[PDB]
Amino acid sequence: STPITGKVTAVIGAIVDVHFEQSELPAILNALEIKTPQGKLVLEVAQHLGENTVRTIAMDGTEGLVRGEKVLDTGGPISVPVGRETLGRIINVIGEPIDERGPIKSKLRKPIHADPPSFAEQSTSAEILETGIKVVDLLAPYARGGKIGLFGGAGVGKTVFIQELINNIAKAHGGFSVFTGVGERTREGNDLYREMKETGVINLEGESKVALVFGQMNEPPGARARVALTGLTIAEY
Amino acid sequence: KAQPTEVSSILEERIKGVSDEANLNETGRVLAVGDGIARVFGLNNIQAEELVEFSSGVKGMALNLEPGQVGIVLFGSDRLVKEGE
Amino acid sequence: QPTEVSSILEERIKGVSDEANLNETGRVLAVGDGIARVFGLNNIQAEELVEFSSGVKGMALNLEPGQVGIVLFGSDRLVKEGELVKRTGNIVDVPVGPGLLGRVVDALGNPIDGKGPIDAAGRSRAQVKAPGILPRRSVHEPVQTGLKAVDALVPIGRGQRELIIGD
Amino acid sequence: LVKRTGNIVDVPVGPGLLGRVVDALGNPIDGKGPIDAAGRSRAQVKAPGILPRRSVHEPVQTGLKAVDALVPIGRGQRELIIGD
Amino acid sequence: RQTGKTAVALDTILNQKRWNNGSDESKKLYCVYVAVGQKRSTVAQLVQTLEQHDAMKYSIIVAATASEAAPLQYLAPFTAASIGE
Amino acid sequence: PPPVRLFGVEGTYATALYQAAAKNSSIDAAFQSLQKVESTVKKNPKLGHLLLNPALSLKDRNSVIDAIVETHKNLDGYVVNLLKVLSENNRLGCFEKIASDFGVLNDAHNGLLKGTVTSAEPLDPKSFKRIEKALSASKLVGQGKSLKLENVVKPEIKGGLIVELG
Repeated sequence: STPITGKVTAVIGAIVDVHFEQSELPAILNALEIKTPQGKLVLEVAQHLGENTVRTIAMDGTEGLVRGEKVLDTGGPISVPVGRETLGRIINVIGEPIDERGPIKSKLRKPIHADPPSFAEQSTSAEILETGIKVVDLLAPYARGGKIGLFGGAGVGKTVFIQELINNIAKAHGGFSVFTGVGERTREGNDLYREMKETGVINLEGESKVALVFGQMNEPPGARARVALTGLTIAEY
Repeated sequence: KAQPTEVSSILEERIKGVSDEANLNETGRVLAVGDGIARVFGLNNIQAEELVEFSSGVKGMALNLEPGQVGIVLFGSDRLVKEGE
Repeated sequence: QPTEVSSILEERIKGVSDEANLNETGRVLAVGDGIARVFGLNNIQAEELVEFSSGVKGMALNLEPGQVGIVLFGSDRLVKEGELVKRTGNIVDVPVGPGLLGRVVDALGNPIDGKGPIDAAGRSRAQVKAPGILPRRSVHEPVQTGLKAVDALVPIGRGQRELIIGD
Repeated sequence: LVKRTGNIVDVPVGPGLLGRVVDALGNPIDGKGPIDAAGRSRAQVKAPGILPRRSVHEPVQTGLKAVDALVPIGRGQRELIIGD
Repeated sequence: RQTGKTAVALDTILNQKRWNNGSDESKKLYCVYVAVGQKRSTVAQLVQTLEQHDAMKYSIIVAATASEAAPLQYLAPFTAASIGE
Repeated sequence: PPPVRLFGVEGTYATALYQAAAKNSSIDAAFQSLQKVESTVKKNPKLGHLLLNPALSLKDRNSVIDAIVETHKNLDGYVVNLLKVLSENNRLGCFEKIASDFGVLNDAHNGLLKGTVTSAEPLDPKSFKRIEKALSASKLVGQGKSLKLENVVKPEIKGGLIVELG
């Protein structure tokens, strides 16, 4: 019922020191809210520093923020929508799509951070995935239930292999793929967008499956960090 | 002179239970929680290296005591508790 | 030992202990070495350009709860403690435009080339959200940096963000 | 109680200290009793500048040949060493 | 990182069955393993391998999955030692 | 300028209170409300000492300060504003109350125990320190003569070390 809100008191570095009212101290990692003239300012609480003031390093630009602006908690952790509705969209760290693709309403917008599988929920298996590249088809199988890492500096473009793997797998995937653009170069972001849309993987009007979410590398670091959290949440859903 | 007594009893009261019947001697009030740290004012009977129930469903260890607050490292996620609990 | 001491730390010092009329003007409590603390500007927009009354401008990167600290973008000899500070209320604005070329202006926009004033399309905010994912296509137009190997082996295209790291 | 000596740290100094091992400020520590003083000056004196300074016009001997004729050690030659 | 260290632990723990298979309390050992600095997958794998050789009879495993924060880690080796005692 | 700077440490609040109240008369008037407040705090063992705890909430701190001020007009003067300011600035000022007393003494009373080789606990409430000192010392010796024991004169230690070290 009662909308808990406080007075964002101090902005230092890229962090906004969100004080709060009695019993209004937001929890750490909870989704705050900050409405700004530029729009929505996304701040995630940090170490609750006592004095009823919980620290926060924002997920948006520190500019323009005015001291003492009221910030009302979202009542839980940072959230992005979860479900097949996310397919074909570029979900931002704050969660506001940056492609101007309109809100694809989903069943839930779950909090980013949650529990991991228990040892009674953590299983293990030996499965090989059809990666379509003879390199990964022969010299190193990809695991249907196990991590598959990679390496290579700038110019090796492993992201190209990633998109190719996504496309080939989806071409014979009973389940939908997922991605997470942890702080990619923006131009590489747009090129990835174009290649994913035109390849048929991202069916702009159809039923796509490879929901690419990008951290965009051009924000204060908090959004970049929590982006992978968001993507893991989505894949978990 | 009833005013001083009434004021004192009202001041002791209206404090939920922090200074009402508890004085934080056996239970504790958590001033802040960094990551698993819990600078707690209260628990005036907890010994060093103490397992404490932080009343958020998450236990933890009181592995240092200081002048006015006890730093009780928490055995669970930081969000699982909150400041002032 | 009945308790602890009276305190541990502090944030503010001066002793008016009354209402706050320093919402547009500031009090320069700490000022020195190109960084200055300011008392006042209750709800200033973060990173707002601010003018010190002596005559030197400044941008305010620090807005700590007690006092907000503003960088003193100039020779600090003019600033002094207690000097008034006026809020310019804007992000860094520099007149820059098609008429800027062919001269040398200060990064504060002021044309310091000494070859006369500068006329430009107007002052624009110097720190804005860059063109994101939408309104851009892959760099297709080439850029020929003249040097043979530069154009050939490592061609830096038109519009791109290449860097020349080196010793 | 902390009693102010009223003087900058000064060392019992003078030619008499010859052969005596003195503590920090000059407290004798061997057990030979007092050693006379030709002045007790502060422990941080201002060194002579340019004009009151001069060249190394008078040489000396390092004693051990010790690559000393190779690299001398003359009047005021602030030489340094190093080792494990 | 693991120059067989995890593998060596697996081997030594499993070979314990060579002696524990009998009934002699003189040599039968109730071994256990603490889990400092391990991702939960590694613990799952070790548990599976032990159960495969049928080592779920007389072995124990102190579990500090890398999910657990600093408190569980810095107290897990000691609590494991207490179980060992 | 105050009589002498109290070297901070939450004494900044007290120093400022002394300076502001010294702009006005507010000398006995300031110290009187402070003495009444300290007496009231002592008069409530709890809820006035446990009230001097960091854990008190901002609403709780303002409310406790208000309740302490509620003892009629015992919180009269600028001390009310100082107490409210501290209620969010720094919770504990009993040492600041003692510092306000120290400033009051500096303004009017002065005086402290001499010492030297005496551990006496006397006072010489007079501006001058060239006449009344001897009378105060002789009186405190010939009247009361309490536990002023430094055990022995340190010169005993001095001679013992001097002889024992050649």
